[PDB]
Amino acid sequence: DAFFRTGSFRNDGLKASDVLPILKEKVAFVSGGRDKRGGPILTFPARHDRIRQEDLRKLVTYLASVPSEDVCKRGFTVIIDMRGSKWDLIKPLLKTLQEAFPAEIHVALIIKPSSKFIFETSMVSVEGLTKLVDPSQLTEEFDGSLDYNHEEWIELRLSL
Repeated sequence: DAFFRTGSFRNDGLKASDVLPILKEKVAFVSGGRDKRGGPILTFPARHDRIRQEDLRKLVTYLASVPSEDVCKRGFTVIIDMRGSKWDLIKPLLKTLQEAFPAEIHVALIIKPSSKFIFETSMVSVEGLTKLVDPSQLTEEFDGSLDYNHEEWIELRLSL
């Protein structure tokens, strides 16, 4: 406590440059898409290289700060694509969000290939997503029409 910083990254003023390697890996992204309530969408697309827990905590802390304060106030819709994956590879993402995500999670929607978290979780089909999110607000992976270029987004964030 005299040399090393420990605990939450909430007040560390993380920038895209602080999380650049994991941003490039596209473990998670904030497309700009909004759910039907007006809340922001945080996406974890289909992943096998093990990631460092601290890198994931920094990533979700940074991504929580991406939407405007008013949009964030409605809480996030988290979309996790589990198609071609397993529960043992999804549960650690939910645990890290519960421990490190500095904003409210309204609901975590898991695309089916249970509910012991502080936020609501729902096992849904890629079509069941459209009940809570308009397809114009969903990216390509979920048969949506929202244009989102992750590499371009990173370059614009680095210019902030």
